[PDB]
Amino acid sequence: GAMGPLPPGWEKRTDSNGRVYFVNHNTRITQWEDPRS
Repeated sequence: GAMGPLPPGWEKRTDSNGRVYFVNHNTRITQWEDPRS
């Protein structure tokens, strides 16, 4: 695993319920699709 770190701005975050999402700091967008694919 560990296909690299998140692209400048992204991060692998967890929500209140237990899902893993990807947060973009730049746009402040909460996306669910994995950028490190």
